[PDB]
Amino acid sequence: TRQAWRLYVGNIPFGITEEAMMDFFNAQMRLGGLTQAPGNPVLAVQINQDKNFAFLEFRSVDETTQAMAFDGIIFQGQSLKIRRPHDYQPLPGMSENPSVYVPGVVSTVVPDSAHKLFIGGLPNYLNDDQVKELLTSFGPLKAFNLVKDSATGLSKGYAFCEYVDINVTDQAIAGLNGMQLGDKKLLVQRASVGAK
Ligand code: NA
Ligand code: NA
Repeated sequence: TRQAWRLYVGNIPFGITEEAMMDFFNAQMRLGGLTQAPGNPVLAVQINQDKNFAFLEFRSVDETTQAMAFDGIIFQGQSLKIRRPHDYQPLPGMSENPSVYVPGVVSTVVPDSAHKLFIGGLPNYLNDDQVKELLTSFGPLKAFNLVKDSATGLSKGYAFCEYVDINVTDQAIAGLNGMQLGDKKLLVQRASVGAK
């Protein structure tokens, strides 16, 4: 099954070409020490421009798995969402999880948990990178996602995150909750408090 050689990439920059995406991933894999031989690990990229996602095709199962470590990497201001194809199943005795860490890359997977934060009231002109930088001021992030409209790509003005250090959570709340920005006022609280 070809699905062990392919990844979904969501939240791609508008107007990006398949070649630009391929060059980005091939370079990052090499610069990060993930590539396992001479030559390019990514063989092809198929972009769905209207739906805002791509699929990457890799030359090996192992390099496909390692590339999962790039989930959340910023590309032209956007956090790339890297995921397995929905019809992927690991073969027995194979780990589906990457074994290398990429410095500075913050996962987009923010599970509901004790210290998961909601940040509402963000100006909609801030991209994923700038909201991430706002939050990183308080301490390193374990995970982060800025919510966007799936049809237009515009920020919906709220995000979720998890700090590496659970104790930074209350520091970010103290520094950001109630902050006024024009007509908006930030609400920063554990996401469990106001989850619908
Ligand atoms: Na879309
Ligand atoms: Na988007």
